[PDB]
Amino acid sequence: AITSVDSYLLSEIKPRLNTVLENCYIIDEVLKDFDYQTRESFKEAFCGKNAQHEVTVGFNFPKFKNNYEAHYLIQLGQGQETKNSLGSIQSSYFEATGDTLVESSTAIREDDKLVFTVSKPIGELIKVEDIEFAKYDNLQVEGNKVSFKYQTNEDYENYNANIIFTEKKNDSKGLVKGFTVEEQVTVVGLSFNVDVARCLDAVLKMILISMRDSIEEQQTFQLQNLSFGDIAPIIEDGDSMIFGRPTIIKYTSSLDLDYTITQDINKLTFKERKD
Amino acid sequence: SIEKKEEVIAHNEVVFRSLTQGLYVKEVDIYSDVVSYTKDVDEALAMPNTINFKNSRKYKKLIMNLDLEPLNKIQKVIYETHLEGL
Repeated sequence: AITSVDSYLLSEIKPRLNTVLENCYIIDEVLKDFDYQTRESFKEAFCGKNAQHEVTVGFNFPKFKNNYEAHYLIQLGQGQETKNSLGSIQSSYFEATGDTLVESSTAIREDDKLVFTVSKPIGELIKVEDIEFAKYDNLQVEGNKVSFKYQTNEDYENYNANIIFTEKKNDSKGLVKGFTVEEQVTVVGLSFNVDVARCLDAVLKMILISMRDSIEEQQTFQLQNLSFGDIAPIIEDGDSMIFGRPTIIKYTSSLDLDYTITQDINKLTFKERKD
Repeated sequence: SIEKKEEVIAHNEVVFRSLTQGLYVKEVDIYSDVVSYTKDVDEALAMPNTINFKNSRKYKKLIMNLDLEPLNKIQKVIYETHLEGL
């Protein structure tokens, strides 16, 4: 599973940043240490549902003009290989598996079992929220749905559960070959007003903190490290300077490829010899 | 016997009240129409009203609504020095 850190960063940042800027309480919590003036100015400009001004995020070298009132700029940076396993072997799988999904699913009644439906089939069930099925419940997964004994659990006929599971792709089996890569990605906020840049950097730090609970980087992009540069004038040739403070984010991910195996043994030929 | 006195302003911000419902606004939608309410002054859609922040623009639609009553919430701390003789 080749990793595109930049796209993941963008997808995590955009909705999360919009949600954070949606409400004032979270912003006030974030900007507790800042002075009244800059805090209130940033809140007036960008914060709130009905904010007239808006921030943006995008990759570097855009052929079009880019808004320099407040923008998050991303560039890919360097990368390095840090650790390897014997034969480049990372893991072995019997059934092809895709991404790990989290889905909410209300309990349902079936003639012998309570069940939960899901969007897609199941390759493996990791966890059901606040449940530890015993032998009596006889937890079974049958494609799309997971099921447990009806009678002794009948109080929970409409349990508002949620599920963490894994997609199923194929029944084939193979080996995972790959290594670990230690990658650096640079993120910088741009603004002709330095105070806006400072507040933007603080918001960036908070959303990076919040991201650590995300499933994907919990499973794929562990060992997050941060590093901040100095406030510098990005450009001097305009009528007014652009000010930005670059930040460097580090991640560790496992670049890997699935090598299928067609060998399947189903018969044995134990015979003696004579001389 | 107030020997000396001094006053300080900590906060000075605007808060809005519904004339009939008696509640205080806390949230608005994209159109800036009221979405939520509270009966707590400490939690309200505060608009800064210090010297620098006068003549705002964020809440023009809200202001013109006749159902709402603006209020100037101001917080003060006053220091009084007493000399009471021996």
